[PDB]
Amino acid sequence: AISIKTPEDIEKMRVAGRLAAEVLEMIEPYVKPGVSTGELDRICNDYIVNEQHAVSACLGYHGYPKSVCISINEVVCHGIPDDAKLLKDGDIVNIDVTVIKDGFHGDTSKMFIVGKPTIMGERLCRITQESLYLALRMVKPGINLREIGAAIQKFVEAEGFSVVREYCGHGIGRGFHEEPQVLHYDSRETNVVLKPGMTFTIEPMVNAGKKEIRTMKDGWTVKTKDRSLSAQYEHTIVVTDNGCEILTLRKDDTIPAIISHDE
Ligand SMILES: O=C(O)c1ccc(-c2ccc([N+](=O)[O-])cc2Cl)o1
Ligand SMILES: [Mn+2]
Ligand SMILES: [Mn+2]
Ligand code: NA
Repeated sequence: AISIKTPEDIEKMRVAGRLAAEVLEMIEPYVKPGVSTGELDRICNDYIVNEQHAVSACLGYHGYPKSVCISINEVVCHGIPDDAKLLKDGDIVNIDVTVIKDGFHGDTSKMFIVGKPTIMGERLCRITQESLYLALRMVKPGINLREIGAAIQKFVEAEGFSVVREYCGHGIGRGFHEEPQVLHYDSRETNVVLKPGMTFTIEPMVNAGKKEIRTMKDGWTVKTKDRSLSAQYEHTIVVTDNGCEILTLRKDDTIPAIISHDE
């Protein structure tokens, strides 16, 4: 059931969302050529635990081995931090974070371009973040989630990219994943009219090539079937009386934290 968060819970969600975003702001200086994804994960975990006094919702979830998910280039999601995996110039890397604090979850991720960027890499990431932004600008009471999914897809496909169908955004609160499902493409099964108090994520996964994906034998790593690049950005938001409030905004975001549609 889609729950409406109380003002009190929403504040707890702001706290958790801020922490999740700060993990990403903290890790920035470390995302450099030569660094291992394994070390990046250890830095985030130490920060979450020793500094934020929070916990990673990913650790142990369905047996997931690390504190954050780190996906590089062709890897679509659930990449596993590994000490032998080194970042290099041109890489596009997603670091996905979910922390629990005072019982509530903050879920967010962003792409990082390592060293000297590649134009195609920058473009994929830019378009992906823009697809998230256009969706955020649509969130307000009364709108149907299907309209947002359709808009994300239209935009992405127009750029010659594709949207991954296997994964979606989700309601969030005392639980990591709660109703409703937030598809990033058009579907007849989607009929969710938004209302104030609802909290959920928007996190499109976009492939530069075809939408098809495959999972590696490690049981976790998901890559694009055609080995094209894939990018993802995610934000946790709360629907307000006249729009929405992004709970995981970072200083590098270029969209307002509070979006209002009132005159
Ligand atoms: O941002 C998210 O929702 C997210 C990051 C990684 C996951 C996740 C989802 C489902 C499973 N699973 O084993 O079904 C594992 C993870 Cl780490 O979800
Ligand atoms: Mn996430
Ligand atoms: Mn999520
Ligand atoms: Na990727």
